[PDB]
Amino acid sequence: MSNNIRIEEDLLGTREVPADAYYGVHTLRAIENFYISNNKISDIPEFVRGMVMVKKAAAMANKELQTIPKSVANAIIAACDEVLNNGKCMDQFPVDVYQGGAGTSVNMNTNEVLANIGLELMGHQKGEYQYLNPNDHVNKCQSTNDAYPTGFRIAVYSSLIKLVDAINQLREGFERKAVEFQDILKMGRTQLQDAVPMTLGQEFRAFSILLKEEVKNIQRTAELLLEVNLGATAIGTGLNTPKEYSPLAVKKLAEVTGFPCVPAEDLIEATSDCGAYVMVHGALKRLAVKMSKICNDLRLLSSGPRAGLNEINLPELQAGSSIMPAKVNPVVPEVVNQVCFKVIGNDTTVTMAAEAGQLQLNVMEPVIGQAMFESVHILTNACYNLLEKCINGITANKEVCEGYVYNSIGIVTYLNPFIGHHNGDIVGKICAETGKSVREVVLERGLLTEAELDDIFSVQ
Amino acid sequence: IRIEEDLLGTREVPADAYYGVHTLRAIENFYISNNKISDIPEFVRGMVMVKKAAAMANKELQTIPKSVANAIIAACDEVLNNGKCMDQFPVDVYQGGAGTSVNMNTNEVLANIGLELMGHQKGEYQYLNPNDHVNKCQSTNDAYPTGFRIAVYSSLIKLVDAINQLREGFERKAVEFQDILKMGRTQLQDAVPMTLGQEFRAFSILLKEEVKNIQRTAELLLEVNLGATAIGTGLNTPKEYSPLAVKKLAEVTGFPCVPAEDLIEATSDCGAYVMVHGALKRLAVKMSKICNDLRLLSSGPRAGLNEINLPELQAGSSIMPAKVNPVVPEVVNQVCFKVIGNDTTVTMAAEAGQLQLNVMEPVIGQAMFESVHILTNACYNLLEKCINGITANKEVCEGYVYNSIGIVTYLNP
Amino acid sequence: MSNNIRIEEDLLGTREVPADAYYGVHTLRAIENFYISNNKISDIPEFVRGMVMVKKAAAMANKELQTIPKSVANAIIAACDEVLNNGKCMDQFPVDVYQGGAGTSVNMNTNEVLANIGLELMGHQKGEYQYLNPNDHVNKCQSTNDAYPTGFRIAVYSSLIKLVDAINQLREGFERKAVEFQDILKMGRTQLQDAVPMTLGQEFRAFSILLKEEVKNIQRTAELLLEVNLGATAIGTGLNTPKEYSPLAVKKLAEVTGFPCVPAEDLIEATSDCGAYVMVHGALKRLAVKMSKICNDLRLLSSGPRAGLNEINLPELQAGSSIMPAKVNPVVPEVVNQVCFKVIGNDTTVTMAAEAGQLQLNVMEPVIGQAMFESVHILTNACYNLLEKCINGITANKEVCEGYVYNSIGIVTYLNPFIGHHNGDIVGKICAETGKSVREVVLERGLLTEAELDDIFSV
Amino acid sequence: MSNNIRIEEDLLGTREVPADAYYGVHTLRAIENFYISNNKISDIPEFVRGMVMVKKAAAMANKELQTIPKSVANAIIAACDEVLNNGKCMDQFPVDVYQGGAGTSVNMNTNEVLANIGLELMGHQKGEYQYLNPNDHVNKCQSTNDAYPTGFRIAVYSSLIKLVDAINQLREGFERKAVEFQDILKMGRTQLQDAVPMTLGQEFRAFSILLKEEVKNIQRTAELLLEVNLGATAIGTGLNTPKEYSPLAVKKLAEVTGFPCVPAEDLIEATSDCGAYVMVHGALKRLAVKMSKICNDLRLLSSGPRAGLNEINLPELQAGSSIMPAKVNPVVPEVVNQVCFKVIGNDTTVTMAAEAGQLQLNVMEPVIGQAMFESVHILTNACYNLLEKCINGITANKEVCEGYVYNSIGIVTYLNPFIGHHNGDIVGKICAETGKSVREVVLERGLLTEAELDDIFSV
Ligand SMILES: OC[C@H]1O[C@@H](O)[C@H](O)[C@@H](O)[C@@H]1O
Ligand SMILES: OC[C@H]1O[C@@H](O)[C@H](O)[C@@H](O)[C@@H]1O
Repeated sequence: MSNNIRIEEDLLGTREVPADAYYGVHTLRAIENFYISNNKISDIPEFVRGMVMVKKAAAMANKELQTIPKSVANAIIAACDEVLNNGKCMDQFPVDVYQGGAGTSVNMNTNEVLANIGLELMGHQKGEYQYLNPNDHVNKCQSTNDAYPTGFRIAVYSSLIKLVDAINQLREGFERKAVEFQDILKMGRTQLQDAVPMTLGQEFRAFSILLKEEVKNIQRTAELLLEVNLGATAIGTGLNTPKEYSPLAVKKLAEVTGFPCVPAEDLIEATSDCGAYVMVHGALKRLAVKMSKICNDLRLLSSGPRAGLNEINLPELQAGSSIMPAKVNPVVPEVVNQVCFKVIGNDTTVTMAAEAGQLQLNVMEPVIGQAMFESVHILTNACYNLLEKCINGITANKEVCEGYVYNSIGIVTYLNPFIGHHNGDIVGKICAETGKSVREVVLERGLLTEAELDDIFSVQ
Repeated sequence: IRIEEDLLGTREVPADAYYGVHTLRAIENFYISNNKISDIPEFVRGMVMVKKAAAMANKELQTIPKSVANAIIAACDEVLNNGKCMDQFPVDVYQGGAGTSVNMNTNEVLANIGLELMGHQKGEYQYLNPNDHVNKCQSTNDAYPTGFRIAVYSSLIKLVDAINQLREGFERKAVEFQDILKMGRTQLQDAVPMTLGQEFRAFSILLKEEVKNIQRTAELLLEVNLGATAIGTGLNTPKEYSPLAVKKLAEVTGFPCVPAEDLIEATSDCGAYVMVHGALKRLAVKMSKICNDLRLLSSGPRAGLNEINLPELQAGSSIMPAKVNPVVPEVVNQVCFKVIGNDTTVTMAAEAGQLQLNVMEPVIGQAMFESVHILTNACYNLLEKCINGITANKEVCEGYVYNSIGIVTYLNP
Repeated sequence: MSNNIRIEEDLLGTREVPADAYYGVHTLRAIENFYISNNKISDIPEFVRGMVMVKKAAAMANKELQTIPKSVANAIIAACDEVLNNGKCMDQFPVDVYQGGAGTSVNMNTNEVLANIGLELMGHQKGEYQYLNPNDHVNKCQSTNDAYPTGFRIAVYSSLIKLVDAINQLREGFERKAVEFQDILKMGRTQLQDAVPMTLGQEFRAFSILLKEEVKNIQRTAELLLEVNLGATAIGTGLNTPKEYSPLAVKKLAEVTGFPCVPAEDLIEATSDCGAYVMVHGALKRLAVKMSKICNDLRLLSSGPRAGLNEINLPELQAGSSIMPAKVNPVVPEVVNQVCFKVIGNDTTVTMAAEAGQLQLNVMEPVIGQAMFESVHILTNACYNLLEKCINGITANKEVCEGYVYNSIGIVTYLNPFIGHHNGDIVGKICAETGKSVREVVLERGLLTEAELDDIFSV
Repeated sequence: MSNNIRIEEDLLGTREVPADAYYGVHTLRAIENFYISNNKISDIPEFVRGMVMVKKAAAMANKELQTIPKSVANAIIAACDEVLNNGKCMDQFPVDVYQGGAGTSVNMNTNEVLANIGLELMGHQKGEYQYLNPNDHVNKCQSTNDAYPTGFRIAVYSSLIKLVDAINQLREGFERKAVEFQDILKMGRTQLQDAVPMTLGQEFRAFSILLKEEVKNIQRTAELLLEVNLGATAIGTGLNTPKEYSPLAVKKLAEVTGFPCVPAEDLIEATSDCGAYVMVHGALKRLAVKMSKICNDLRLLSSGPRAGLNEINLPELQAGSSIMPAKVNPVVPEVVNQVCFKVIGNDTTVTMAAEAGQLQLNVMEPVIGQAMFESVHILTNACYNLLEKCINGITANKEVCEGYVYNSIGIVTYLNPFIGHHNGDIVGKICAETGKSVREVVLERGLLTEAELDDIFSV
């Protein structure tokens, strides 16, 4: 600590930033006014890149309009690359995820870290002497209100992409299972009550179809993010950011990201409570209620062994109950229900954040950021988890399943056309009286013959 | 009274009542709220439309006797015509079993209405039987979800309109105050200036994009069903029936009905609902936001950031004028609160799926409609008695941009 | 439509009010001002009897204080005494449950009502000529800033009193069922995976006891409400209500309601709502959270006849298909499931309100109020419907239940001392590879005579 | 790194655990089995230490009754104390915070770590050198059902304590500003309109009146955590841990922790879901609310200079504005709002989980756990954050705050008992007409004297 540093000045005096540290003062200061969590701007989905990309785009746009020097500019776009590549300058954003000011402190860190990389690429000493001053260069023709969210938009939108991959990955794990159990008679349960014969295979594609729609909805609600904002202005009208610049900027932005992003709804209201995040997250919450229930079924479908819907079998990952062999805890789905619940609850946050909008700026965006990011993150692993650890090892107990179908009283329906509806009923009450089955009542009443009898019952 | 037959014995239902035994029994079993299906945002009208659509189908498919099939759609038209024989839906909004009680009720009300329009005595007289004929090739698992999706689709058309009107109020002021300077504020700190007029246009635009979202999502309801599934696949509707029946449901509701993705999960929880309630929540977030500012902008006289004089609706400190309590933008927060809270209810509900069916459709129902109602009303209550009567305060609005501490931003050169 | 009306006037000019109508000027205006939904101040859980009591109480302390005339004080309360009872003259409180103005709307509604009702009894013609001024004589030494929350608190409390009673009738029902089924054996099961043998009498005792701690949690948080504020806040310590009054009023308010009312510790908050609300509604949400569990169980235990768990039979009361008795819907628990999610959903509606605090007053108290009452009310009924239409007549299925234990793979945990743990560890394993019961594998191998086996197992 | 190992065995198989790893196959297994977040059981509020504190009390009772041999018992509790000697052997708990098994994975994690420190001290090798056994000894007359819950509360009871210290360290800064802002007048707003005069001093004290109540609730609410269930049930009563061990070990826990650990007022369903949780996190939800409210007021009462409120001024933290100065962003009050929002969000997560209870056991405790902790952590650091880089050096622009109180026509009120209501009205009218203050109006409109007028306005 204290050892080998660099003294850097600003509006608020001179402080000695940690030498080698690519983050400058503004950042250094953030690292002290914000101490809530241990989670700092460190990514798995994106954001840091989301920022450096928003810069490159802004950079290569500035050089075009010659708003800034081509000498400094190509250093800035290049600088980006030293962070995009293998992020040969990554995790230089030590600011707590929790931070105030709608994210000035984040655009400020991105600027700084990038400012030095360029400078050092230009062979200069970073820090004290900035021949590539971040402000009038790295962040020229922009402001947090526009540069901050567009970074968050690229990010989330790219995080979502990763989420769908995972979702798809988990779907084949449902499909392979369907193709596996395609012909094992299970009887459904509406309101828990039995219903009408079905195959477990059909139970399992239902899941993959269920997530297929989650994907449909996700990638759809995610396009609200594409309408990025770069080159707007704090309040009304616009500073000189507005010009043929703004569009040229994102035109480069889309040239980097590779996302069909376009100039936002327009240049008014914008940042003021923009809840396209209420929607994109609102999507992540849907996956929650869904995946959860998907995990809710498995846990109960694989309920009590030797005493419960013993239809399937989740992989024993924990320790056997040797002397009390009665167990195989539905562990993997449970943890997923947890993430779901968490996911679900993160909604309630972001909403409050959006509701939090006050006048010409809604600062609570960063809370929407880590909240948003959190869900995409956990869901993904919650998906790979169930996938790799759970669904791939489930296997039905054909016997008790098929036997669920042949012991119901609903199967008398399939006899009705042959023994007359009225006997079917008398066959069904008896079955619901003697404790027997439609296969025995029929056989003790002398209604059919086994050959005949056992020439039907196998679904449709 | 008249005495109808039902498996759980013969219950007797008051003769003038067009519903039937199930409906009757379902009024005793479920007794939570005071509110039965008190549909303001269409619902029942949606339910009847579904039966009327199933009838047209059933006929043009030879499922039931042409006369009965016609007796049906006929009864359906007496209900829709001007929302007539309505009232026969006395089931609590809080009920059970896929809202079976709502499907059955509609079946039976249409029965006695279709009956009389044949000279048959009401109720029990079953030449035109409800289940066999009105509910033919239909089940709770499928009719019910659909009347809900369509009902909701229409309340949302009415919603956006209402919203579009509020929009009007803003883009009215927007052009009104337009000529009025004002000092913008980000983080409540003083940013660069803008015209008080521009402030309101953003409110419109906000709502402009709100609409763009509410419809955008509402169209997902169009993926419906009629004659679908209890389990995986689903019983024998899968003939001309369903698509033909949705084709029917289309031309009737006027809405572009479409047969859903595939027969496997639908009534078994629908993310479409969470999503549409979602759409309704975001609108509640921004509308709430818009009103907050409206209260912040019309704060304490002289000593309290005053830029727009909001309407006055109650008392004035006699001894000395000193208030104009933002009573209306306030009530808009209150609603948005009730709407957002419902997004939890719809969440719990739309997550409690039991294997092959969600039994909580009704609660998502009472939550959806309820939230659509107050919101729809909200937009108006703000419109008529609030924004339509908002007057600026120029000298003050401009005053802030003139005594602007950092005026030099442009005065650099 | 406009069939004969009396003329009244507020600071905002004149208006015409239905003569009959006791809800004067303000309220008439108020009715129009907000067109959110039908439900007006139609509080069955007693919001009016609250406001009326707050006024009856406060008035008495103004007579004892001698602020207003005895004769008009006697009428504020003489009138109050009326409105109360089964809930007499109290009908003229007609403003939409969603209403800005922080409750002035309602505070005035009551102010007026009691004046006119009091004037009718004063022989006076009521109306315009107010001999009990809704403000200068009723609304004396007060303000919404304290009257509204007081009534609210005072109201919610009594409403909660009803809730617990209801909840206990449900507790009594689960009880008698714990007494009935007590001798039925069932295999308890953690994480859905089988755990160990217990009586289906105990599971119901878990229910009553759950609720038992749930009621205690309700009436716990409840009494917090009793800490009120009558005539004071609008900024801090309060306006010129001091001396006897404020503490004396809350005191007399205790002589009315029948509640151990205490003035708040300080008096610099409340205006900006109180966490008591989130707290009490917390108990309501918790209650809802627990009732859900019970019903999800109730449903789970009745799950599918002959193809579900099939332990308890929820009494049938709806449908009926003869040919296929492979059914019987858990409809009543389902409904309670539904009243929960809503009450749970109201925890946000209240929350978001409490948070909406601005400077020295939270202007969203009424959306907390209604949400409050909705929760506290629907829940209560949610109890009786379950009790009366479901649990009060559940039957179990012994042979099935008991057959879940007698056949569970690990019941040899008590034969081990007799067959030697080592031997047991292989029986309970020979069972899994066969499906056979413990007895069978035991009996086949012959490690224990049917007698020295049938003469041991229950507990 | 993966540089060395040792092979342990369980019911499933043999997986070689690290030579430095005091955990066994289980933790290693439970490390792989679940992998959702990048937050394993780091544990900054307490958890681990509370967990070792339970395993320790357990032994202090097993030693006694002798369910295990005095020696090993001492090796166990010796293992405990090494962990607790300042929070030494803490890093040995790598399983995630998101985890199924309902705590089987945390339960064993502890069981092993203490098992290893135990025999190791005894002079035995780390690894399956079981002369102490996690299960057979450390977890004697214990199970996930009672160890994980009871412990979890403990680790949270102690944590919330560190919170009341935060919220109090905060209360101190607040009233610090109260005692300072004494003679600082202003206008208390209700519904954002200028209501009545006061001193900004009380304002900050109001904030504290606010926080102190939170603390009280939290003090009350934490109490619930004390009802522990160590050495209890299995399904619907009690396996064989029940005897004297049951309320003895609780006495031992009470001792080894100091907290008045009392046993369940009964014994069942508590493990199947205790509502004390929904009530505690709810108290934290309330805290985040009223606090966040205050934060929001701070951002308001300081708003934009000469174009916003500007009553009090906040500390400059961010490198200011260069070209066009006119800002002092509430960068911190901002963050406090953000955390508050998460707490509130962590409340629905706790509810949903609290709803996810199934029959004889709730398995969503872990998430209620990771949700409880996240909240107690950021709330504590918020109070200190707020208190340290903001509300410790706030200022007041006395003149404008007095500009406001002396501004609004409201002030007429007190000159009213002197000049007469009638004269008090013209004054109110004139100012309304003109745009002058009650001073100049009562001035030119000859009524009072300079002295008289300045002889009263400070309150
Ligand atoms: O990372 C970009 C993409 O690369 C492709 O090769 C993979 O198939 C995708 O899973 C991945 O999302
Ligand atoms: O009188 C018996 C009780 O039965 C319940 O069903 C009613 O709802 C209560 O109001 C009544 O007190």
